[PDB]
Amino acid sequence: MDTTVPTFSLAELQQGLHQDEFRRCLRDKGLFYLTDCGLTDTELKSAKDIVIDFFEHGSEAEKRAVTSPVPTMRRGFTGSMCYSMGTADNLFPSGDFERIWTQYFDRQYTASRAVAREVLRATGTEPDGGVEAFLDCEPLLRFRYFPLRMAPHYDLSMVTLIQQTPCFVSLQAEVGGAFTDLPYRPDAVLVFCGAIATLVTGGQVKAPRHHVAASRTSSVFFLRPNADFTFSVPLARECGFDVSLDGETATFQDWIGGNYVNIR
Amino acid sequence: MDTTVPTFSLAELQQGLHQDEFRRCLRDKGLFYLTDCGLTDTELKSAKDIVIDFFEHGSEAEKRAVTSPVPTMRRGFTGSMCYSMGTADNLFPSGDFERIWTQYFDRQYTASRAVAREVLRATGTEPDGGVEAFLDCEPLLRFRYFPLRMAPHYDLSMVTLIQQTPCFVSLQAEVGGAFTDLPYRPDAVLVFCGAIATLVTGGQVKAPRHHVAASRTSSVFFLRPNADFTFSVPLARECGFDVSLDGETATFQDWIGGNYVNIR
Amino acid sequence: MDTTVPTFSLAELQQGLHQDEFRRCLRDKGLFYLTDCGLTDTELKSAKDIVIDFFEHGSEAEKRAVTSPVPTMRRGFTGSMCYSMGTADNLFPSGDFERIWTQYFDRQYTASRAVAREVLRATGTEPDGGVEAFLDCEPLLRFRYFPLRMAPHYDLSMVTLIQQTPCFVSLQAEVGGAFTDLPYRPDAVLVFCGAIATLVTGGQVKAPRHHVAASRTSSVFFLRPNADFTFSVPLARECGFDVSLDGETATFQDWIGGNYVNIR
Ligand SMILES: O=C(O)CCC(=O)C(=O)O
Ligand SMILES: O=C(O)CCC(=O)C(=O)O
Ligand SMILES: O=C(O)CCC(=O)C(=O)O
Ligand SMILES: [Fe+2]
Ligand SMILES: [Fe+2]
Ligand SMILES: [Fe+2]
Repeated sequence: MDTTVPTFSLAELQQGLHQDEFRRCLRDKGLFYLTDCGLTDTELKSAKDIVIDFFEHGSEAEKRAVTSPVPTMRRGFTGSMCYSMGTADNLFPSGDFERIWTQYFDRQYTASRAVAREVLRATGTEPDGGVEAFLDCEPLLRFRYFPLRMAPHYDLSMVTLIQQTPCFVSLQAEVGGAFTDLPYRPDAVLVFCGAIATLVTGGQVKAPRHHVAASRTSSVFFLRPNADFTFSVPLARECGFDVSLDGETATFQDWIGGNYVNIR
Repeated sequence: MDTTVPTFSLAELQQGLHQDEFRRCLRDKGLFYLTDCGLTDTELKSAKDIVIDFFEHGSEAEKRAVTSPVPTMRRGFTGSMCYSMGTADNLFPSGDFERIWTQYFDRQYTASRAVAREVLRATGTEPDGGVEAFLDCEPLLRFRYFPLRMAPHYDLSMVTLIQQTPCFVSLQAEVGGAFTDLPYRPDAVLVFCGAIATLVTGGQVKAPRHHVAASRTSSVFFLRPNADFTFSVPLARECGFDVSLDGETATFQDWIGGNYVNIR
Repeated sequence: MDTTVPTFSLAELQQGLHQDEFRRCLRDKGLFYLTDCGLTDTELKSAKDIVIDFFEHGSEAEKRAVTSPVPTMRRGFTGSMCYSMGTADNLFPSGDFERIWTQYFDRQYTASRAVAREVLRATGTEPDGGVEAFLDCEPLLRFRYFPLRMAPHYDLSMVTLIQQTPCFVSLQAEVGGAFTDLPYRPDAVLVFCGAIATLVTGGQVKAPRHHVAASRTSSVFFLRPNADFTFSVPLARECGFDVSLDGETATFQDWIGGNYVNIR
């Protein structure tokens, strides 16, 4: 096996091309760069700049108004600074910021659902309840500015898309038993498959561990299922999930609990 | 905004005074000193002395008899030594200790419920099931002797009351984006608002992060809701809670799980 | 009390001998060596050698085929290397490996159930649903090669059996308020009582904290209850469990969640 992190064109995957290669990548590596997905440096610029500006020039009063009463980093500002958002209940410092970041979020959300749809297609997977219900989920977008820097872990998402700005290559993932560099690619977004991909496809997809080594920024978009996403308990045990679930079927909520857990 | 940790007289809050100031403090800071609440250095002395004595002169056999089979630090002795207790199922080394600490616990419990009642009043909050059912809960008292010393975090309680004995100021909380000193006050108790206050009031109360920096002792009283405390799922998502709960309403148990989690 | 880690012969415990001593050990220490249980250095050799061989000579392709898509360390290979297995859904590199490790697992499983049966007998405990249903559970076997090395914690199992290969004594447990050495014993297996023993017997059994200090190998076998193991909520609170469970009875799943948690 070649320990290279492959790259796939989204348009090409949708054309039905490179299926075997794609399947093999999902199974043995669980990560790849994605091109032609509506996400490039061009998008990352407007959002990065305006939020970076906010981090450096926003008054203490402005940041307060966009900070949640509970420091969960789910929405708004968080003091490595962070800015998070989802499909709703967002906190935006200004109209300009809102317009830019709402557009940026939608683009990120569309590419994530699209690539995930391909992950389901390539593995011939039909989630309980159907593909669409599964993909119209609970994504979370976290933009972080970093002026190890993050312990090893795998993501519990379906897929996680990451856009970075270069410094030194900080992001690293395990490939072929070794931590491999995952540098910026102004033309592509980095896709990490998470535990839910592994679970929903019956173990056809690997969820690789990764970490941040020790300025940079990272835009991390988690495509997370709904609390009611349902799956087979026996099948989960067949691919490595050490579940303590009574019964034949269970929901994401039964497994993870009442609060989203993004990494592990 | 003034980054000063304000002080409120409980008797005064009950008189209906300083309401706007109080509301503003809860919202922007989530912490304050509380005076006139039946808790002073005078109470802290008897309990501190007798437990300190126990920590320094209790035989290994005496400490065993007051140590739980599972080291959960929920009740009894724990080897920074600790002594914990609740409304029942307590472990007391002697009759004198019991009389002193039972009285100390009741005083702490009464002040916590009282201040919490005011927090609910100021925010015009009526918990599902009523105020009284909500306040007659599952508090936990932990006394620790310390011969960072405790990582940053916020409390998942409704409110947490802390009485300390000075050394250097170890306790610190984030106020205005900066960790501020929270020194002893023989005349007052320090009140931290926890995540449940934020949740029950619909985001009207902030749960500030805090930590212990690097001898001292601290008496920490967590006022925690019952497993059945119920709340609106949509409203929880509106103020920052990244919940994975199916449905419109949920209980504390659905959210946190089957074991109390005090900090996060 | 003598802070010595006692040793019990399984055959002797089954004969009904040393009952008071046994009861006292469970209550005040929660740990002991177990002899005459079908587990000696002789068994540990075949399994150790063949797996050690695999760790040092298995190709990257061979290790991949025995590695789970999700890095949960529940089954198969994990890069301190580890090899895990349970009653089913196992990943074996070869027929020889399978035959050796299946036999090794069954031996470990039989001794664990046997000693646990004695723990239940000595404390006059009858688990809800009966002894047999309780013991036919969800064990997990983890073999680790180590070329503090492991933070302090107690196990959430019923009992945990450990077989080691000496180096320096790395394994240590708290006995009498002090961390005591727990060296290899080619003739005996080390038994740690876990939280479930404490819970099911109503607090008659202690779950001691332990840790690994800073090459060696350890074969750790967790005897874990089923998701549906049921217990009394009031009784759990009586012996130290800080539960947030509504109702009179609860299952292991209600308490721990949808994913097995082995230590705490
Ligand atoms: O900052 C990065 O590049 C990675 C972040 C990451 O893995 C996460 O947030 O899970
Ligand atoms: O020791 C202190 O002063 C604070 C303790 C604390 O924050 C806690 O126990 O959550
Ligand atoms: O490696 C050892 O000897 C102990 C391991 C242990 O306590 C565990 O896996 O819980
Ligand atoms: Fe990640
Ligand atoms: Fe705290
Ligand atoms: Fe352990």
